[PDB]
Amino acid sequence: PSRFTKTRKHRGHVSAGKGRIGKHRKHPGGRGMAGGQHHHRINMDKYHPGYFGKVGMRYFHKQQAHFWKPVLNLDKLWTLIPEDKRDQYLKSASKETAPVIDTLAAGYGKILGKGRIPNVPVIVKARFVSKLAEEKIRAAGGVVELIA
Amino acid sequence: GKSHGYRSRTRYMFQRDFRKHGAVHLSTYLKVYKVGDIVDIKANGSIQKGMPHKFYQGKTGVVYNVTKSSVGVIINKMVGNRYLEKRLNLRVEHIKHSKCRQEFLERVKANAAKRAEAKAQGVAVQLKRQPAQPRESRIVSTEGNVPQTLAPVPYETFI
Amino acid sequence: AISKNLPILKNHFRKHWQERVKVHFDQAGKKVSRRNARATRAAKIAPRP
Amino acid sequence: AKSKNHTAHNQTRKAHRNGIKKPKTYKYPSLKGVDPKFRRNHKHALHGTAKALAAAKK
Amino acid sequence: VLKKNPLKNKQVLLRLNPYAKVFAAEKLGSKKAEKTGTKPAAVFTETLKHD
Amino acid sequence: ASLPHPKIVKKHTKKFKRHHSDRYHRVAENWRKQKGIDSVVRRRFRGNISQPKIGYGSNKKTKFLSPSGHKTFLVANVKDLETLTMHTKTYAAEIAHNISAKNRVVILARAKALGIKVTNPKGRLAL
Amino acid sequence: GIDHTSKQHKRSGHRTAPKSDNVYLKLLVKLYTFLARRTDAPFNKVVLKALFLSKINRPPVSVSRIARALKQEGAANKTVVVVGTVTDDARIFEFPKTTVAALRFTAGARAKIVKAGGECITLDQLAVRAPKGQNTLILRGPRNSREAVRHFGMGPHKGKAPRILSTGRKFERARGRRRSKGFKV
Amino acid sequence: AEQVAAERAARKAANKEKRAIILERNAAYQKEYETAERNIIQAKRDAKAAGSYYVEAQHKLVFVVRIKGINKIPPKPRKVLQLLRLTRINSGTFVKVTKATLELLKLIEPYVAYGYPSYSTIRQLVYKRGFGKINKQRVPLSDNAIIEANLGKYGILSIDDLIHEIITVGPHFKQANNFLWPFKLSNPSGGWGVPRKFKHFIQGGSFGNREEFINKLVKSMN
RNA sequence: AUGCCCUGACGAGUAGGCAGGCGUGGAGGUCAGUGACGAAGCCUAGACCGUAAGGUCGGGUCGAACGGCCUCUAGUGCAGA
RNA sequence: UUUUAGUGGGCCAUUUUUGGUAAGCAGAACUGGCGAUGCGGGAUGAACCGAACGUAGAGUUAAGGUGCCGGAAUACACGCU
RNA sequence: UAAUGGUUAUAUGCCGCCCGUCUUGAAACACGGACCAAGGAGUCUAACGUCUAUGCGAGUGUUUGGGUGUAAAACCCAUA
Ligand SMILES: [Mg+2]
Ligand SMILES: [Mg+2]
Ligand SMILES: [Mg+2]
Ligand SMILES: [Mg+2]
Ligand SMILES: [Mg+2]
Ligand SMILES: [Mg+2]
Ligand SMILES: [Mg+2]
Ligand SMILES: [Mg+2]
Ligand SMILES: [Mg+2]
Ligand SMILES: [Mg+2]
Ligand SMILES: [Mg+2]
Ligand SMILES: [Mg+2]
Ligand SMILES: [Mg+2]
Ligand SMILES: [Mg+2]
Ligand SMILES: [Mg+2]
Ligand SMILES: [Mg+2]
Ligand SMILES: [Mg+2]
Ligand SMILES: [Mg+2]
Ligand SMILES: [Mg+2]
Ligand SMILES: [Mg+2]
Ligand SMILES: [Mg+2]
Ligand SMILES: [Mg+2]
Ligand SMILES: [Mg+2]
Ligand SMILES: [Mg+2]
Ligand SMILES: [Mg+2]
Ligand SMILES: [Mg+2]
Ligand SMILES: [Mg+2]
Ligand SMILES: [Mg+2]
Ligand SMILES: [Mg+2]
Ligand SMILES: [Mg+2]
Ligand SMILES: [Mg+2]
Ligand SMILES: [Mg+2]
Ligand SMILES: [Mg+2]
Ligand SMILES: [Mg+2]
Ligand SMILES: [Mg+2]
Ligand SMILES: [Mg+2]
Ligand SMILES: [Mg+2]
Ligand SMILES: [Mg+2]
Ligand SMILES: [Mg+2]
Ligand SMILES: [Mg+2]
Ligand SMILES: [Mg+2]
Ligand SMILES: [Mg+2]
Ligand SMILES: [Mg+2]
Ligand SMILES: [Mg+2]
Ligand SMILES: [Mg+2]
Ligand SMILES: [Mg+2]
Ligand SMILES: [Mg+2]
Ligand SMILES: [Mg+2]
Ligand SMILES: [Mg+2]
Ligand SMILES: [Mg+2]
Ligand SMILES: [Mg+2]
Ligand SMILES: [Mg+2]
Ligand SMILES: [Mg+2]
Ligand SMILES: [Mg+2]
Ligand SMILES: [Mg+2]
Ligand SMILES: [Mg+2]
Ligand SMILES: [Mg+2]
Ligand SMILES: [Mg+2]
Ligand SMILES: [Mg+2]
Ligand SMILES: [Mg+2]
Ligand SMILES: [Mg+2]
Ligand SMILES: [Mg+2]
Ligand SMILES: [Mg+2]
Ligand SMILES: [Mg+2]
Ligand SMILES: [Mg+2]
Ligand SMILES: [Mg+2]
Ligand SMILES: [Mg+2]
Ligand SMILES: [Mg+2]
Ligand SMILES: [Mg+2]
Ligand SMILES: [Mg+2]
Ligand SMILES: [Mg+2]
Ligand SMILES: [Mg+2]
Ligand SMILES: [Mg+2]
Ligand SMILES: [Mg+2]
Ligand SMILES: [Mg+2]
Ligand SMILES: [Mg+2]
Ligand SMILES: [Mg+2]
Ligand SMILES: [Mg+2]
Ligand SMILES: [Mg+2]
Ligand SMILES: [Mg+2]
Ligand SMILES: [Mg+2]
Ligand SMILES: [Mg+2]
Ligand SMILES: [Mg+2]
Ligand SMILES: [Mg+2]
Ligand SMILES: [Mg+2]
Ligand SMILES: [Mg+2]
Ligand SMILES: [Mg+2]
Ligand SMILES: [Mg+2]
Ligand SMILES: [Mg+2]
Ligand SMILES: [Mg+2]
Ligand SMILES: [Mg+2]
Ligand SMILES: [Mg+2]
Ligand SMILES: [Mg+2]
Ligand SMILES: [Mg+2]
Ligand SMILES: [Mg+2]
Ligand SMILES: [Mg+2]
Ligand SMILES: [Mg+2]
Ligand SMILES: [Mg+2]
Ligand SMILES: [Mg+2]
Repeated sequence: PSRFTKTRKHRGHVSAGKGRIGKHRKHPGGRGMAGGQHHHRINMDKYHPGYFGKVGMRYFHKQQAHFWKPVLNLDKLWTLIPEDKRDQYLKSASKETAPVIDTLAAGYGKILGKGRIPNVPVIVKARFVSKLAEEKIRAAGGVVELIA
Repeated sequence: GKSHGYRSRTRYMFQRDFRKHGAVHLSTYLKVYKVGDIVDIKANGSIQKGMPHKFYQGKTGVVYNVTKSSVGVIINKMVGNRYLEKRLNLRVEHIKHSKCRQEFLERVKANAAKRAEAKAQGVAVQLKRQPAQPRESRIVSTEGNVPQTLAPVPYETFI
Repeated sequence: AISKNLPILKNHFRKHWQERVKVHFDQAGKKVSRRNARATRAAKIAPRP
Repeated sequence: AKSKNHTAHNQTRKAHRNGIKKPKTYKYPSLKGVDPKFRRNHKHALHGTAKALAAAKK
Repeated sequence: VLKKNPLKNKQVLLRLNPYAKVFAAEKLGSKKAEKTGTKPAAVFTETLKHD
Repeated sequence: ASLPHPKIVKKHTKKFKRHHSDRYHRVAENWRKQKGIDSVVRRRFRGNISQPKIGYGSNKKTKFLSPSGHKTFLVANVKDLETLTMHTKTYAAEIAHNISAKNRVVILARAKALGIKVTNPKGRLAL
Repeated sequence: GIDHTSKQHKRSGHRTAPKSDNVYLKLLVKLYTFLARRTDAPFNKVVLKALFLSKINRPPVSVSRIARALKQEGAANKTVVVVGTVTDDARIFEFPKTTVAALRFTAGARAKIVKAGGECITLDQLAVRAPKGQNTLILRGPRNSREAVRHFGMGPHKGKAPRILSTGRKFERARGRRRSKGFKV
Repeated sequence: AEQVAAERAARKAANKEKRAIILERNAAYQKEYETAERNIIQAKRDAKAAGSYYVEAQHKLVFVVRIKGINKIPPKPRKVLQLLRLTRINSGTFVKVTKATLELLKLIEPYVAYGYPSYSTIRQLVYKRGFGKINKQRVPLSDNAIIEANLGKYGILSIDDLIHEIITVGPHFKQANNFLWPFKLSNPSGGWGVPRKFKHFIQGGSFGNREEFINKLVKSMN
């Protein structure tokens, strides 16, 4: 797509769209993030507020798998049961045969309570849950099982 | 150098209006302001608290807030190419009611009254105002009024 | 310079990075040769898997 | 070298190119700077009115 | 397609204004005024001819 | 003959030559617009050349028509020529420049048999 | 000369045709152009204008949004018309009987609508069984829920999401963003 | 059974009904104009015979013509010329006289010639240069049905109904006057008089109030 | 039927923006395209079309290849430095 | 509502102004202009008067003119020199 | 048919200062330009904003690799 560029349209016109007065130069305000505190201060504060200075405490040698805790919400939570079993498990809801959902086996680390599972009892195996996730799961007639 | 303080160029604006110096009369403090009333701004120079900026002299706005001794006023101010709403925190001696909002409310009551006497009988009573009209045909009498006037006057110096 | 509301970029090209550009034009050729090496090695280590 | 300090020439014609805008008022302005005690009581006076019009219709 | 002027073009002057025939037939543009003989007052003529 | 068209009005018969193409050999006569800040041609001073502008464009009834009254159609052979069979009052066949003489004879014979007007029935003829 | 008040030769600023080279969408535009001109139903004009719109101007409509629109009073049997894609929603477990006319259905959305006993209809079948838009309910997806709109109007005291590549501590949470380091905002 | 022979005839009967109404309206308007002007002449005569002075009712209609071109106009006159829709030279507009518009005409005074138009000039202006504004698109009048299609709500049926609503400033003068496109007049065919236009008419130029000489001017420009 | 037709208004422009087009090298497709009975190039106060960028034809010279359209691509258009 | 170009040397006129004896000087205010703009007139001229411009035709004009150069009255009139 | 028209040369009347450039201002006693031909200047990449188009859509991204092949193509594919 070289033929669609405006370089093809600026052919014949002297300044190539850059002006005769201002007269396109190499680096008229500096290179990179130059002068963010001196001549580019307004473009810093107004559009990058918070850019300069320090924020809180350093962590030497952070491994981002001490922090792997993907969050599942109860509004989904029945997607983890496959669709052929989902219909038969929510039709004629039952304790003494409730679905067991391993949330870790689907790759989440915490259950959170976004809203409104149906009133079918569920056995939810989680590494972590929130309080309202617990309250709504037990209000459906189910249980949270803590796993590691 | 230059000087652009808060009360710069206010030598005459905040002056206290010959033989009306001293204490503020008490109807100023007993007028009642509701939220939505349209008020005029004129700073008393003898009260320095709650005092508006000199821009707001002669400006007219709407009460949005009422406090212990002060009202908040919305003023539209022309900043560049648009209007910005300004919120002012002015004590009530810098504030007076607009008499225009009196006159328009008696026009509203007159409109309702004449619409009631048009509903009683005689619909289409034509109740908008009109601009001043070209005058109709007169007959001007010449009864003790015979038109008698002289000419332009000669130049004399009278010095 | 710094101009309009754009994310602040961190492109690290202030070295002579063009002396060290590897383009993998030989992706298909190295795949052909890995399959050739697997076939040759299989024939060398007949029936072993 | 010495130059032109300041002028307001051409600035009103630029401001009237897009023709100075009134700020587009709405029913229900914000409570920005409205008195906090009035705001606190307004919250409860509207809670009770929501319940009153709930019980009036149902 | 073509604007024809009335006060030329009597056909368009009859398409607009069907009273244009009656106006011409009674002639209505050169009609005689009633011939009254009302005379102005001496105060009017005195003021008119005054210095 | 061709269709009844109105009298063809061209609005500017004269070629739009480039400024100073008369003056310099390196400046060809092909139209270029002046982009100069002080160009009298660009600023349209009186006594200078005209510039091509859209007001000179031909009336769409007579546009692309020849003085004969036909739109021209470039033709290489008999099969290209016979796509103009039902259009002999709107279209005249131009024979392409690179057609050899013995194929030109064949094209001209087919166009005489079909009634197609040929704008160049004289190229490559032993005359 | 003329003292012009308005700007001369000003285009409307509205798409009068789709910018896409989709032949089937051109056929839909031809059909609804005909209906909007010969019917004098306002539905047909609205559908033609919505057929012109771009991708971010046609957000998807979820089936949960369809079902919530069908829970309106008197709107249970209306034909839901989405000029755009209907997506599935796993957060809803009851889906009502419906006729949905849409440009596109996802596989989950088509499965959910026809598993609830309903029917998925294109805009030409909608035009045949409802030439005037009789008994219809047009649904539009949320336009300003897009990620781009978060960064729109960035400035002081706006609360409008800086354009930032990596996020965390050390990425714009300092001078200009809290009282302790300089000022807040 | 397309019923051309009876649909055309029923439409023709409706046309003849409308033309009968237009004919009796114009006869009534002609009698009204004649009795108004003869009553003003006789009122002047009777006041002179009584020794009084009959003061005429002040004029209610002026016809304004923009006589200065486009360049170098200050912004407040430029705004008022746009508001009176005099956006080019030799544009004309009928103006109802109020205080609210006599102070507009004082602002645009060096750029316009105005005065009080007679029935002859209003008639000739509307028959020759009269155009309507119909989705806006500047439509020539040339037909009473297209006048009725936009002004029939106000009881304006024909071009002479339009002229009457202009000259006697009725309750729908605003609608009848905004329906007319601003009159696109030529230059005056004999000239302006006046070797220099841009003085006051009192001072020997063209602009301002030329009270009843605007009829001569606009008839030369029309 | 980004077709055809109707009606109305409008048209200055540096810096600049956007659009619709013209042209050049090469690529995919097509015209079962042109060509040693003459391709390309070049010359031509000869012709035709286009507002123009340009396109086409006639005559001369020449001797082996090269065009139209639909797309793709760029080391793609010069009076200056 | 988003996005982005150029610009961030200005200058002239009327009016209001400051410094200066003053300046085609320096500096402000309001508007109109030139820059960025041809056309008719001011012989000539960035800015003045008039008027802003698609290509043509006819008509009428503006400003300015009408002895001759030069299109148009060596017009008519009252005086002055 | 060159009779009307086109083109061209010439004569005549009126008009017409040398382009490019910086500049408030250029015909300038500002600068480059004797002339001609050929070459000759917003490109490619990494990351990214807006918009648009397309595919799928609570998902999406086959091409790191593996399989396959008429073999740098095309086709197919798991875990991440
Ligand atoms: Mg493209
Ligand atoms: Mg150039
Ligand atoms: Mg170009
Ligand atoms: Mg340009
Ligand atoms: Mg640019
Ligand atoms: Mg340059
Ligand atoms: Mg720059
Ligand atoms: Mg720049
Ligand atoms: Mg510093
Ligand atoms: Mg920092
Ligand atoms: Mg710290
Ligand atoms: Mg630390
Ligand atoms: Mg919780
Ligand atoms: Mg001070
Ligand atoms: Mg003071
Ligand atoms: Mg005072
Ligand atoms: Mg204090
Ligand atoms: Mg910015
Ligand atoms: Mg392979
Ligand atoms: Mg290898
Ligand atoms: Mg191996
Ligand atoms: Mg120095
Ligand atoms: Mg400066
Ligand atoms: Mg100023
Ligand atoms: Mg501006
Ligand atoms: Mg502005
Ligand atoms: Mg030509
Ligand atoms: Mg040309
Ligand atoms: Mg050259
Ligand atoms: Mg050239
Ligand atoms: Mg240029
Ligand atoms: Mg020049
Ligand atoms: Mg030049
Ligand atoms: Mg759109
Ligand atoms: Mg997101
Ligand atoms: Mg964004
Ligand atoms: Mg990342
Ligand atoms: Mg943090
Ligand atoms: Mg940091
Ligand atoms: Mg008006
Ligand atoms: Mg109106
Ligand atoms: Mg006009
Ligand atoms: Mg004459
Ligand atoms: Mg004159
Ligand atoms: Mg004058
Ligand atoms: Mg004048
Ligand atoms: Mg125009
Ligand atoms: Mg233009
Ligand atoms: Mg074009
Ligand atoms: Mg190449
Ligand atoms: Mg090529
Ligand atoms: Mg290839
Ligand atoms: Mg041979
Ligand atoms: Mg050859
Ligand atoms: Mg060669
Ligand atoms: Mg030659
Ligand atoms: Mg030859
Ligand atoms: Mg040879
Ligand atoms: Mg050879
Ligand atoms: Mg060839
Ligand atoms: Mg190259
Ligand atoms: Mg190059
Ligand atoms: Mg060039
Ligand atoms: Mg150049
Ligand atoms: Mg050179
Ligand atoms: Mg831009
Ligand atoms: Mg500078
Ligand atoms: Mg000066
Ligand atoms: Mg200049
Ligand atoms: Mg400049
Ligand atoms: Mg000018
Ligand atoms: Mg003049
Ligand atoms: Mg002159
Ligand atoms: Mg002079
Ligand atoms: Mg003047
Ligand atoms: Mg002009
Ligand atoms: Mg003469
Ligand atoms: Mg002959
Ligand atoms: Mg001949
Ligand atoms: Mg000569
Ligand atoms: Mg000559
Ligand atoms: Mg000559
Ligand atoms: Mg001569
Ligand atoms: Mg001469
Ligand atoms: Mg000359
Ligand atoms: Mg230079
Ligand atoms: Mg200088
Ligand atoms: Mg100068
Ligand atoms: Mg120059
Ligand atoms: Mg000099
Ligand atoms: Mg020098
Ligand atoms: Mg230099
Ligand atoms: Mg040179
Ligand atoms: Mg030199
Ligand atoms: Mg060269
Ligand atoms: Mg070259
Ligand atoms: Mg170069
Ligand atoms: Mg992938
Ligand atoms: Mg594949």
